[PDB]
Amino acid sequence: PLWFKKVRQNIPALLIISLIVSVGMWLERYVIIVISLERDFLPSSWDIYIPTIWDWSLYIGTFGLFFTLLFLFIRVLPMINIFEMRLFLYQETEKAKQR
Amino acid sequence: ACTYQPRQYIAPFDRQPEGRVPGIPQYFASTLTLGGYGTGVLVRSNEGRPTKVEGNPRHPASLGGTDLFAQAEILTMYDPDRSTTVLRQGVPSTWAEFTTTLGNALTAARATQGAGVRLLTTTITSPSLAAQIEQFLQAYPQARWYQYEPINRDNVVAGARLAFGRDVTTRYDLSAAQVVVSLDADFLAPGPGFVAYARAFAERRKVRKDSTTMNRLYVVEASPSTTGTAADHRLPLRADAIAAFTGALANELGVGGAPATLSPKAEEFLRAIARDLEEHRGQSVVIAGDQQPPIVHALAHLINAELGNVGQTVFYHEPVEARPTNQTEELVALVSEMAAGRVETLIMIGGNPVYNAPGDLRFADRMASVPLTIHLSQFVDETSARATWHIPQAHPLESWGDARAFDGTASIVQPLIEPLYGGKTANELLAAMLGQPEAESYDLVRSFWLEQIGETGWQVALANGVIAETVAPVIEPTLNEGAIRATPIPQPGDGVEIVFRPDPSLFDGFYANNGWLQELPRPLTKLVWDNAALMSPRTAIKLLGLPFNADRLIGTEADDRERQQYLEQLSKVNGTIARIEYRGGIIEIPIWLLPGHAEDSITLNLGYGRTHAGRVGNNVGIDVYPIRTSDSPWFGAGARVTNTGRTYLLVSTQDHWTLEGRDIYRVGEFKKFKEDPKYIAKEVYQEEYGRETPNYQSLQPGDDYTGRNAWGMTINLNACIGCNACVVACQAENNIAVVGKDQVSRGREMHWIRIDRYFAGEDLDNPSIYMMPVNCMQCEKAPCEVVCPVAATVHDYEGLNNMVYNRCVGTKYCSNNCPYKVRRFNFLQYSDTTTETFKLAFNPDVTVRIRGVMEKCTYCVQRISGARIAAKRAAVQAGQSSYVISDGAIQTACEQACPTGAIVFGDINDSNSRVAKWKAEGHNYGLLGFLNTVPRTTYLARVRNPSEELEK
Amino acid sequence: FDVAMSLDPHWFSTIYGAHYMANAGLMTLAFLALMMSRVRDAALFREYVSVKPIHDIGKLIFAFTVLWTYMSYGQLVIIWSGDVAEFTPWYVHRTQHGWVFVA
Ligand code: SF4
Ligand code: SF4
Ligand code: SF4
Ligand code: F3S
Repeated sequence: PLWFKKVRQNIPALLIISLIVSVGMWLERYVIIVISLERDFLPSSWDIYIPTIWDWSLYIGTFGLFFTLLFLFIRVLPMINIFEMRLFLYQETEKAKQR
Repeated sequence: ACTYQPRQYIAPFDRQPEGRVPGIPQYFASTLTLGGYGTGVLVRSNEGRPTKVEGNPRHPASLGGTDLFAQAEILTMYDPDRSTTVLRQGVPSTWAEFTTTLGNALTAARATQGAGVRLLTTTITSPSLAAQIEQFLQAYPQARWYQYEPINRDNVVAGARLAFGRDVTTRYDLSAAQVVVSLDADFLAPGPGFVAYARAFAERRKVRKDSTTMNRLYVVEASPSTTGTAADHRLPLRADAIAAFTGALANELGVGGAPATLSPKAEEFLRAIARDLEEHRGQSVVIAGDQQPPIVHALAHLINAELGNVGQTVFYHEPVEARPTNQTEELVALVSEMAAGRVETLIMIGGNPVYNAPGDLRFADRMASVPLTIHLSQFVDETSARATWHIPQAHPLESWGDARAFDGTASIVQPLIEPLYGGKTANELLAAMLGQPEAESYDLVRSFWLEQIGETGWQVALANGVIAETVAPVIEPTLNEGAIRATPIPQPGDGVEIVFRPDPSLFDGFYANNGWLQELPRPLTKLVWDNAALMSPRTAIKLLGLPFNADRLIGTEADDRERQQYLEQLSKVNGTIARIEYRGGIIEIPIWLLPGHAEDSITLNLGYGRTHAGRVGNNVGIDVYPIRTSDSPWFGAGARVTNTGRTYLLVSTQDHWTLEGRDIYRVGEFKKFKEDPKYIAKEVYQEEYGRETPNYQSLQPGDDYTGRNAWGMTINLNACIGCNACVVACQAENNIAVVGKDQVSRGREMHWIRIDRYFAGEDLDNPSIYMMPVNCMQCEKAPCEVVCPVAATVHDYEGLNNMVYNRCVGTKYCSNNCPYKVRRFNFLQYSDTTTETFKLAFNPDVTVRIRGVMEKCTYCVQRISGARIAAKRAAVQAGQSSYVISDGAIQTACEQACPTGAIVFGDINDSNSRVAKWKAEGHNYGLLGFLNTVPRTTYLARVRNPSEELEK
Repeated sequence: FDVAMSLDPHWFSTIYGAHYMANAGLMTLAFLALMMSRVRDAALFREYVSVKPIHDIGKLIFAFTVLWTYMSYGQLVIIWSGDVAEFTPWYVHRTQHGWVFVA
């Protein structure tokens, strides 16, 4: 759906697609690693991988540390580069001057 | 916090031992008994402590080889749950109090003639104990011996009495047997003369370029076993129809028997057996299993005599079991005397009667009738808890004694340490009942063995492992045709049968506390820490009402992969609990699928469900002894399966029973192997590449290994039987930890060597079983070394793969790149630290791994380093600077344990070594050669010798 | 895949083809730079083309050169370190009988 323009200009559709893409990327890393490692050359060395609760707890924990650092960044430092934005404004003014 | 390391004190002796050099291990010759029969073992004492057990090359029945129980006796001695004190009634007591009570009780018996006094031992073969028991019987005429053990040979002596009219001992010399037929005889399993039979059979199966003959094995069994694996033809007949099968076999050869209505497959099998027999007269042998009824033994003796095998492959000796008797009948007589209240004192010497006796005898209830019960158990067993005056028994590795092997040899049980917790032996008790208390076990066996072989004979006997004077004489009994001909010969029927078989790793349940044996994956089943009802897939489908066709497993080569996928889907029914009703008993044991099993037959493994065992195995498995009956102790009549749902978690070390059309296991025929030993390798490569040679090309140079030693190993598939002796030897030698059942369920078992069965062929309900040992292949271009970032896994000058524990950070990448998956990781803290006895069992030449490191097979590097150092020291002390290692100087633990000799280790570069000659054969190949790993551990393809009448 | 890789049906590479696109991109960029130097005075470039497009195309040539080297080294190290025999004959022939000097 990203091929079209109306979908590309819709905000809720972009949020849903981004969430689905992130889930698919985690699934792709899982398919590459776990599935390939489960069944190797010797059939006798075959087993199944079932994740526990602690590696999940580490995952949510890493999300929290990531968001803690982001919230501290947006609270202390400016989240948009200021001098680059005013330079962009000056460049657009010069472009409008040259038509 | 500081100083890098603590103080580390050192405590030497106060008086040095005379013949010990500190830091040099020594070897002593002792004997280990399985079912009363001895086995000579060479046991290693590091600093006065037993640590390793190996074979005694000078002893028959152990020609440099051991069984799994002889290897695990090390940890059995170091169990922290062994009895430490005398218990009068669970109360800690003393030995002098028990002696005074025994003398006072025997004084009352002296008023009678010992009518109330009763004994209860196991299969006794020790001449000293037998002589002291006979002397005690002469002192007390009305006393009775009564020996019994759950795994006995009552059918063998009954068949010998029926045929010859006397007690005889039957020995088989398989080295001159071109055709061997087994009638439910698991002679390739741990039993009487197992190591000698397996060695002779293997040396007859080891084929080479110059080889010209090869023996053939016929087996007829209900549940598949190790013997059925090495069989060229296997017939899954029911357990009851084997007596009628033997009668039909005797009838076809022209000898007195009885025809039986059998299946067309069994008819064609009788045809081929009879045709290969009669053409190999004096070069054949028919073996009857101890489980089979006495008539089967007698018919086998008759068949062997008529064929002329007697004196060539079947030999008869005088009995070597002291008193040969029907043990179950004597147990019934003893429980009858107990129920009548006639017995007043019951002395038991091991055997655990409360747990081992059949359920219909009610031993525990009748045990209350006798007031005084006394037991020596080496543990606080179930019987000792319900008895008075429990006496701790000394372990065979800490006691003086003797024993007799099959064919009779009378070896000496030499101790290696004073008894840790005290504890007396059997002859010490027998001397106590003979009015001779505080008698030393040394002086007792030394007094009996003197005045018979002499002092110089006792010194020579202790030096070696055998006594040269004692051997069962060769006798020639006469055969009674009329008695063996006039026999009912029972027929099968009554429906679903139950087959009681000893557990491959636990035997009668004595070793249920041993962690090494409880964790050892069982052969053909790969289960650990549990017990299951083994049945064929068709039997489970028909009886438990499972939604599978069971006919889709039948097919040709065109749909083999689809059948293997269906077998994978069918294996999902493992764990369903079944309420087996046999004779008034419900067992409710989970089921397991064993393809080779005969239909309408369920195999239940003994030795589980103990309640007074140690911390290991205290509540594992479901007890099958209650449903076991005295009338038939090995076979069953009719049963009700009653599926209950309510699944139970069964744990397996493989979880995949089929090789998915790959070049893992190679099989050929002997007729084609004779013309060209390289024909198996020329195949596959044609179907994979179109040419007869795979022109593998590599981009890595590797190393040279020309003028230096190159350590290599060869595994002969024609000799491997899956006895799992190499696994217990590797565990005992390399300090391998023992993880729980929970850690095995998550696939975290720690084992440097593993045996894989692959259940392949058509039908998949009558499949050929392929056992293959796998350890570290020691790849010259090892892919596990080019991935570890801390260089903890590198390569050696001699081509060995060095795995250094103190450098591993634990990235677990060294395992993902290993094509064979032979590397085990300490995900948690697995090695024991608190138990002192387990710390005493560790081998001091191998580091004990901590949490977070990797392990794998190291070719027993401690033995390679010792031989290299000894070779360098001998070279410099003579002034040669040669440094040359002999061929047989190094022997890995898995090489010494193997009773068949399937594992051969040695120098690759030395052309005259046994490995260099074996690797030069046409059928020598290495696993997963498409990956340019260049393994140093190779395999010799399996060659079969099938009959033309069955194949065509 | 069809024209060039099918010459040896025993060998295949997934990165191959993308290596061909980066190779064709570097060739057409150098070809464009040559033809731009040829027609630099066509009375159309002189009035509408400055040094900025020439600098950008030079930067693109530099980026595609290191891109091609990155793809080729990636394929080489993947096949080299993982010494699988189904992918080694390719780099064997290219390192044999003097072909190494070309590399
Ligand atoms: S290789 Fe191991 S499993 Fe096979 S026969 Fe020898 S000791 Fe037994
Ligand atoms: S078998 Fe595995 S651990 Fe052993 S050398 Fe080869 S890759 Fe390494
Ligand atoms: S060679 Fe040694 S370490 Fe390797 S499997 Fe055999 S006993 Fe274990
Ligand atoms: S990757 Fe190396 S760090 Fe250890 S886990 Fe393997 S030897």
